[PDB]
Amino acid sequence: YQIFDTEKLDDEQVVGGHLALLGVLGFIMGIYYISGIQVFPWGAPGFHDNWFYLTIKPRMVSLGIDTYSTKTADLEAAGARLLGWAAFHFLVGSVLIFGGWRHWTHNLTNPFTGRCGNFRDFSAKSYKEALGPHAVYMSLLFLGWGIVMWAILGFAPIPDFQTINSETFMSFVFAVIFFALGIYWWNNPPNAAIHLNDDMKAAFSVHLTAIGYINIALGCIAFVAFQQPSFAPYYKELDKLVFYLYGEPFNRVSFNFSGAKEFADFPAYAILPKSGEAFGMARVVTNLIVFNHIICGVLYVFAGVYHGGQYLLKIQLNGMYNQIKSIWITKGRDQEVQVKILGTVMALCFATMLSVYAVIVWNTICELNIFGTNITMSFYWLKPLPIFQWMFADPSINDWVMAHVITAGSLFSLIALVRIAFFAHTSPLWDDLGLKKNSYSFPCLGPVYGGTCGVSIQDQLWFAMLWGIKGLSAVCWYIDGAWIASMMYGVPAADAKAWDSIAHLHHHYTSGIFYYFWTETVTIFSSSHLSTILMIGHLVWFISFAVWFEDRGSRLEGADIQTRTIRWLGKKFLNRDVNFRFPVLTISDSKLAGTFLYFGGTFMLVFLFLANGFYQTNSPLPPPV
Amino acid sequence: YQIFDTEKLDDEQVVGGHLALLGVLGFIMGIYYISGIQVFPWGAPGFHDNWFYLTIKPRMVSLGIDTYSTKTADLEAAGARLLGWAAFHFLVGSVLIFGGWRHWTHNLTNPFTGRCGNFRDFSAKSYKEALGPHAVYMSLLFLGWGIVMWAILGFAPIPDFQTINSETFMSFVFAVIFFALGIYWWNNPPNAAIHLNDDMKAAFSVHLTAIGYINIALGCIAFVAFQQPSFAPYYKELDKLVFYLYGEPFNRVSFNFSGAKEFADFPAYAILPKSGEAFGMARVVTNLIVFNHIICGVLYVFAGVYHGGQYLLKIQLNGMYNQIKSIWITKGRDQEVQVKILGTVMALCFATMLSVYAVIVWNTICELNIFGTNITMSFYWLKPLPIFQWMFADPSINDWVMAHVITAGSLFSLIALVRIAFFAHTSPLWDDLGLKKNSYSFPCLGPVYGGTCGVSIQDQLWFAMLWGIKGLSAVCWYIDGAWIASMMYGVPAADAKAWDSIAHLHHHYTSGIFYYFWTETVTIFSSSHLSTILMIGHLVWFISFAVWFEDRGSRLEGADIQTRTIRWLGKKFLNRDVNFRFPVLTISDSKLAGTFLYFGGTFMLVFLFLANGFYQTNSPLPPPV
Amino acid sequence: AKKHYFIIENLCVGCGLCLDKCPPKVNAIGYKFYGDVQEGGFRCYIDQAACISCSACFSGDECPSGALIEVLPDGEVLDFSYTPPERLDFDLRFL
Ligand code: G2O
Ligand code: G2O
Ligand SMILES: [Ca+2]
Ligand SMILES: [Ca+2]
Repeated sequence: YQIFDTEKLDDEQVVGGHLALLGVLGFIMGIYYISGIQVFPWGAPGFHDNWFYLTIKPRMVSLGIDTYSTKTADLEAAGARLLGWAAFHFLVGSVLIFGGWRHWTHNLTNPFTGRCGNFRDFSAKSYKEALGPHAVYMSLLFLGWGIVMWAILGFAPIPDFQTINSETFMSFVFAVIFFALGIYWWNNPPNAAIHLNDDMKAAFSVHLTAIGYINIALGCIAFVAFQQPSFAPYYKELDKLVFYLYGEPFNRVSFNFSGAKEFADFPAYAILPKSGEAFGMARVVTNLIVFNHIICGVLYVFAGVYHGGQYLLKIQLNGMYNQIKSIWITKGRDQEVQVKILGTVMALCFATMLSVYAVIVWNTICELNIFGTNITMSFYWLKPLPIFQWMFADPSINDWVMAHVITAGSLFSLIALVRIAFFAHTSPLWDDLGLKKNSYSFPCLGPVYGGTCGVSIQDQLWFAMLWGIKGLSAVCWYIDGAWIASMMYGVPAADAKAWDSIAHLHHHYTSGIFYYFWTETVTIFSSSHLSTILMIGHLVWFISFAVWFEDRGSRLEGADIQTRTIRWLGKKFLNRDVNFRFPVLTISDSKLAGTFLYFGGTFMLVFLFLANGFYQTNSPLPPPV
Repeated sequence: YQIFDTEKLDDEQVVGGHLALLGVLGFIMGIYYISGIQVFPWGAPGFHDNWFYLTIKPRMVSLGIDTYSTKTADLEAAGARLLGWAAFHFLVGSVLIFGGWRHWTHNLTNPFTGRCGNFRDFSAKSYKEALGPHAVYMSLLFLGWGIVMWAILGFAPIPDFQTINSETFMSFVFAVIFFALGIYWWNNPPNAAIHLNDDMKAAFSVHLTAIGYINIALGCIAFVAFQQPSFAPYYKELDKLVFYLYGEPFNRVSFNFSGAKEFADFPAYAILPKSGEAFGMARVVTNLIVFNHIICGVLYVFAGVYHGGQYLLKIQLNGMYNQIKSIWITKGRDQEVQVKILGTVMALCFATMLSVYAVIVWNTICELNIFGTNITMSFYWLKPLPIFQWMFADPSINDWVMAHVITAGSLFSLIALVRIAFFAHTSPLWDDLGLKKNSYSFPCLGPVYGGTCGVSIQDQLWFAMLWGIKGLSAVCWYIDGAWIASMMYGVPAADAKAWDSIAHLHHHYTSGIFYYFWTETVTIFSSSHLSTILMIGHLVWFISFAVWFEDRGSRLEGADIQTRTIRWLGKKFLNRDVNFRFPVLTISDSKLAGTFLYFGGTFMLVFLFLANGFYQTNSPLPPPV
Repeated sequence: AKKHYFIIENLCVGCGLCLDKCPPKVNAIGYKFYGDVQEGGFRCYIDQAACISCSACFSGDECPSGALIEVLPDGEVLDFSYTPPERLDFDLRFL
């Protein structure tokens, strides 16, 4: 898994790999396009809805390619347009992959004319001289998109910020500024000088971490934008549609096949039609799009910091770490700012989550009337300040806890990230003794001083991912309407059904944090497809414990004993058929494999919370008196 | 936690501690007795039902102390008898604790006469000479119990094995044989000679492991016995009673307190009466009693083996391990039987659980019709052999998987136990290299050879407990009627609603393995008391990960950084108020603490499965056609 | 050959990374316990009658305590295969 490491590639192979990946992306987008076909223009009843196309259908309908109708002409035209666009994507992707071949093997030669080409001039020597012309290159992409819309899809550029004609107008406005910004940087490159020397690890890490925040920004922008009246024709026109998915509860069949089955439906094993407006499909698609960019955005951030540490450690081993003028290094090359900076962030993280966790248990205590308490004794009055109540619809206590859980969750993960940034080579305790860090992946140093597990910077990356689950999962509850304000809600035990009315919620949330699991899984158990995902997700997750506990030496015991059984068992039952000697993962591989099973297993199940319906009512739930 | 270690105590202190513990047991039993009072003989409306007395109520009713009635005379007499017995218990416990004082401090002197007493003669020198007179001592306990019943409680000894008079008859029969066996061992002591030298660790470990299997035996005996027609007057007379517990759903009160509350019940915040025959109370108490002895029995077994290893390691360090003629040592002092013995047990464990797990997934696949399969393709025909169908009521596939899961679960834990027994000092791999084990608690040896975690015998004990959870939990499902045969059942997805029809189950189980959680928690969420236990159990459990992952060195990082923040924060916010320097558990303490949170957290929740009702119907559930 | 390697006793912590690189035909590196291995009681050592001067033990740059030295053939003592140039530092503030 280090075959494509950065210190082994030169500059051209990056361009070739990027071009090849763009071609692959074009292929898969075309695949999606023909996966979204309904009728096959020649007429061949096509495919049923799947989650891959339903995610992009609003964008197509906005562009006048697909449509929301079931007629003769409409589906015939939509299928033809989709086939044309898929073929165009296939062609451009093939060309791009061929260009990837051309740039990967140092062979920039024209096929028609016997010409050659030097990657140096054709220009730029360093990356700051390359920032410039790229902005000119992007100005062409914006210019082309405005041309493609206007010439092919109609939609003349008009500055009306309620219809899509504004998008065409904006692409021309942006091409003006990116071009104008492009020339100036071509004549005046900017200067963070250290990113040019080890430019394929340092500059890469900064970009990856910067892209991470960008993805989170578009994650939040989409959630707000898609719920506007302007976006209504493309998103909650989904509600008054009927969807046929794969894995739907099908037309059941008895053992008489005779066999009085189902509703009156001619196909046997037919897929039942599922209404998309009792099913909250308009919000389900919005949640799916938003969550994808949020979790991917966070992961890019962790990776960008981790690779910065790999570079940061390297310049401390040869000697250049002492040797930087970039202020991005001198602000932390002191070992007394690091403690102050890490101290002030680990205390703020202490002050914040203790505050919300005190509120959450106190609300939970007040419902169940533990220790003789009423719900009137809870924090049912802690609304956000009136200057902050514009960012919320129906401001209440549920918003107050959310705005702070995100802070508490974020700073909890920042502790690991800072400890990657600063203590890559030495820590105050490791320099307190006489000790090193030399490999950024060494698992431990032994049982000395009570234990030295997980001090390397790769391990610190694992804990940031593990601590980031709480922050990421809090988003899934909030966007699905889960009342994170108390840990039980709608429970018919003592007072959970009272929150409604003493707080004037004016909505109705699904449940509490625990009661979230009992509800929602009413629909998960109804679908066989969703049911298998539930079983697989839980199976993958707990296997993490096999490699995350302090047991690697114990597993090295049995592998030796095993090897001798399959060795003594090919001895007197069957004849000589055995030479295999069992391998056990090392501690470094154990944590790498463990973190993927833990992180992968939990989020394959989060998909079920989002892709099973919305189910948030608007009934104030009258008192349980 | 080694203040009372065995190598620091002499022989008398054991007797003193045992006497003191017996006195404490008498005190707590009296406490239970007066916890089970209803009316207080002078008349003072007493206590409500709690799980501690409801566990012992059938035994009292069998002995004619308590009763199943609500009248004037009955409760008055029962309260008086319970008070008398509690006072008697208090008196005897005080006497026993005083005798514990007398034996703990080497002070066997008569208070009346100025006499002394030698622990040597008053006799026995070694423990085999002590086995003898103990059997004579126990013959007196059996003799006394027959006297106590006959003289006080009536119940003349009569050999009728359908009423309790047989118990009185048996205690006299046993006193004959234990006395007769006592004399012979007084004249002919038996001989496993090694248990006399280091007699307070070796002999203790054998007894503890032997008691473990005894507890499991009475665990299974009680489950069968309590469901007989002879035991009917004391166990399923519980069904046609009405119970008032603590933590019951109480008489709710509105905010008008006015306040139209509830049913017509004069107390406000009154405890609602709960019928004990819709609630499966007759089986709930039986399950509670049985499971307590099973899990305690298993734990004694693990401890008995673990302490045998502590002794076994010690005799290999000084040199006596080479020096035993007890056959219980020579049968494994070879290093070629150990591999064969461990090989043949790790292969049988391989052959068994792979068989059941293949059956369980195949049944689960067949319901949901994954890969185009029917339930007719499942193992709905694999009943136990007709010579084995007497031990089951309604033999079916659910019994076949249970009888093998227990074997698969048991042998899975035996691997750790054997590796405690044999590889305490050296393992084939550790002798393959040049290496030692010297402390039975050392956590690791460092990252050499890829990692050496959890090889000591204390760590092997932790894995036996962790692997034993699967075997122990399988009992909870089975005795609660959970259909462990397939992992989904009663689910309205494809074919899980059938099952009974195609198999002629003649009963109706609650659910499948996964669907076990969604059901059952209908009643857990109804009670506020059970709800708090649910939240606490899950909070304790996941904290195990903080100390079970390879992170001890990482936690040693922050403790140093923390110490400097509470150090730099008492600097310029408040004045000098800080000298505290954060301690982090060592790896050995981390695993000890981690295993208790994991094991303790999971079984506080298993209590909810048992103590929430039975809910097993007898309706064959007609086909879902 | 020349340039022996000589693990330092008092600085070793027993991580064992030095022991990994030595070729299996050459078991020149070993362990010594003399006590409980949690407060630093399993320090390793090098056997000089089996070592063949691979430099895998020194050139790998793995020792975190500076316990491997690699004394030079004539008289010189190393501690790590290259050391940064020991500058000296202050604080700045652009006004
Ligand atoms: C279902 C989960 C698990 C197993 C399956 C298992 C199997 C196993 N384990 Mg394990 N294990 C844990 C989970 C599992 N450990 C956890 C969660 C912990 C942390 C507490 C843990 C810890 C230890 C320690 C410390 C040790 C071991 C061992 C040891 C071996 C013992 C050999 C044996 O019993 O033979 C019997 C082994 C079998 C019968 C295995 C057959 C199964 C069938 C194919 C089921 C399929 C499995 C799976 C569904 C398919 C994989 C698909 C996936 C990739 C999508 C044996 C291979 C030991 C050894 O490695 O050597 C002895 C050892 O020392 N463990
Ligand atoms: C709810 C569970 C957890 C915490 C609460 C917590 C707290 C904590 N952890 Mg943790 N942790 C895990 C769970 C928890 N880790 C898990 C499951 C893993 C395995 C993946 C794990 C792993 C690491 C590693 C590897 C490191 C740490 C640390 C570190 C410290 C960071 C300092 C900080 O962020 O200040 C902020 C700390 C707080 C705001 C703590 C305040 C809470 C309030 C009082 C809530 C009450 C807590 C509880 C309910 C009461 C106890 C009752 C119980 C006994 C019945 C900080 C004390 C690090 C350090 O030790 O030093 C930096 C470190 O290196 N972890
Ligand atoms: Ca949902
Ligand atoms: Ca139950």
